[PDB]
Amino acid sequence: SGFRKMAFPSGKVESCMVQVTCGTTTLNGLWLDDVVYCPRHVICTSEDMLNPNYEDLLIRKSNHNFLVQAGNVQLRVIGHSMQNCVLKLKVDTANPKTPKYKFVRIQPGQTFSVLACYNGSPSGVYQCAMRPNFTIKGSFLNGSCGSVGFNIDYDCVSFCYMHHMELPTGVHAGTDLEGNFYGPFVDRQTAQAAGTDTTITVNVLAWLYAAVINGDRWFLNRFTTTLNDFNLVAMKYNYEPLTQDHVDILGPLSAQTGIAVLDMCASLKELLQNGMNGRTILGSALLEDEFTPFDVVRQCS
Amino acid sequence: SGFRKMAFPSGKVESCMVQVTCGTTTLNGLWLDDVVYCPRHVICTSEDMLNPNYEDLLIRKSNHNFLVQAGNVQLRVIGHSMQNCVLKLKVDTANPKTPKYKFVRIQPGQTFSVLACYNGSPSGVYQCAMRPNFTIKGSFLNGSCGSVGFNIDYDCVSFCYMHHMELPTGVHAGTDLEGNFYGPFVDRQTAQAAGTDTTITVNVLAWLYAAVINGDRWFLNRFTTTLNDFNLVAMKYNYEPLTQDHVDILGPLSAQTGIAVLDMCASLKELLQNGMNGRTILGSALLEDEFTPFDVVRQCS
Ligand SMILES: Cn1cnc(Cn2c(=O)nc(Nc3cc4cn(C)nc4cc3Cl)n(Cc3cc(F)c(F)cc3F)c2=O)n1
Ligand SMILES: Cn1cnc(Cn2c(=O)nc(Nc3cc4cn(C)nc4cc3Cl)n(Cc3cc(F)c(F)cc3F)c2=O)n1
Repeated sequence: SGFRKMAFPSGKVESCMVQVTCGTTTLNGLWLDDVVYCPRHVICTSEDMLNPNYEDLLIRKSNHNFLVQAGNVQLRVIGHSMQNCVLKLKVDTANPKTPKYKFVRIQPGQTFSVLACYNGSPSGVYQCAMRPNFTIKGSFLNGSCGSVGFNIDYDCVSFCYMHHMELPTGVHAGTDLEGNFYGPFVDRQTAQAAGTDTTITVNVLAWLYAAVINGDRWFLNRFTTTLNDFNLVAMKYNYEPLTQDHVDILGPLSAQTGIAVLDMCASLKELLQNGMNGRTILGSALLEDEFTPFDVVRQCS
Repeated sequence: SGFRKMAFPSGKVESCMVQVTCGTTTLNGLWLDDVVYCPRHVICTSEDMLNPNYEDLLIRKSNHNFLVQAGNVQLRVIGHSMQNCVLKLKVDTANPKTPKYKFVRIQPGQTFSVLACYNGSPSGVYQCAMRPNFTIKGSFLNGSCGSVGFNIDYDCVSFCYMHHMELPTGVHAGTDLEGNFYGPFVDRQTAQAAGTDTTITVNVLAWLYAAVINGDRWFLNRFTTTLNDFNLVAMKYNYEPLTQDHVDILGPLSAQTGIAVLDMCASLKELLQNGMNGRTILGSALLEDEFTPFDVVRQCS
């Protein structure tokens, strides 16, 4: 029993993390087969970072301008190119610990594990959700640029996030491994605001099911609600509207607990309207929205 | 910026995890050099688990009764012994991925990373604190017996926890890697209750400092309190009493933020007395006590 924010074991990704230095600018890269992937921001000098023209900056470089270090061993760069906001450095050595992998883009509301890294050295691991506004509420300091986020299915690592920058609100923004930003951001050292966010309703409901599976039932009630009547309440509390396709995804959890989705919605409607009255759900005093239905099924039984 | 429950990268430990089977009973083991460490409970048949005499059970076994599997390769057992509640199986192959390691026992209030594992296969990673009552609020299902908890300093893995059992309240109990239980528990399949718990005051204060470092300041105030006047409030709210040695450990955080420890205590005293009034601290609506001062310094700047 128990329910915790839990990341995937990070070993498969740790073995791929390298340091990339261009002049005096340094950050983390991802070494898969004979290619290192990293934020193209590394080719900026201090005076290029505010308003870079990356095509200009890159044509002015050659392979020998890139220092790649996999622990103590220097990897020799033998080719370089740009794909959107990621730099690809072809190296002379294929990574012998390359896992089976994919580059997948995730949807808002989905979760992934972040391996925070500094100077090519992994530092910590934790779960994150892609917010509806395409930021993530991570934990990152200077030097974390190029840290990656991922999910692991069986033996295959699905890379979904490369960390670029911190926004002024303290939330974090990045790209997929094709270099395409999540959300309306650009890789410049200028202050950029996130759009308005909203709460991921299906995740909250999934978490309430996790709570019932784990014995918290004080919030249940005899009432049911209609899909449209719940959505009137959701709109008032900045929860995203609930659809039948979402009622569908909650099917297995509704079956395990024997609590109808629309019944669980009546509980959520009451919690939103009344608060929690000094009690807790799975050790939290607010409604948690960063667990997917899959996270619940993976962790409960 | 940001503050998250964050585990150590688990790769060094993943490479040590094996499956140990004795007859039909199976669980996880820890393979370091040419020794596998695992809960001695594995030598119990279904009918031995309620009231085992382990010395009896073990003398009735030979090396060939133990099946150890490191992934696909079977490790040959060439010796076996008991140390308290852990079995040590000497194998014919030294683990080529043995990290630099120590066996250390931790104190209540301290944190460690748990690598949850099933059938010798790592499943997830998350942070845990040793509660004052020597349980941990983990996330474990059937088959997790033998999962380990650890901290990593530089390159050295300090193993501090081997998971044994789940108590009826849903909390988890285990031993250090010498087989000595944390808390008043025994490795029998009988229902055992945890003693009364209490809140880890210095961790709450450390977390409030983390919040100030990260820009939550609404809970600060112009007041100070005396060490004894705070402790009268702490005793009323089941917080453990605060000592000068604890004021001392919070020194660096008090210096970074410029907020005196006893000033921060006046904030905590108010929060305990008034609640939080609909606001949050670092995304939580209750006072978090599972971050040590070291966890805060490791993650903030
Ligand atoms: C506080 N924080 C939270 N997350 C981050 C991530 N992050 C980072 O690690 N580094 C950045 N700028 C650099 C400065 C360098 C100085 N040297 C010697 N080398 C450096 C490398 C970088 Cl990458 N930035 C800022 C930033 C990085 C970008 F990739 C980008 F497109 C715009 C930006 F403003 C950063 O956010 N820091
Ligand atoms: C729900 N939960 C949360 N944590 C745990 C940990 N845990 C476990 O994984 N297994 C246990 N009993 C076994 C049954 C087996 C059946 N087969 C085929 N093999 C088995 C191996 C075990 Cl170890 N237990 C119970 C338990 C394990 C002990 F080590 C102990 F000393 C007393 C106990 F009651 C368990 O708690 N399950």
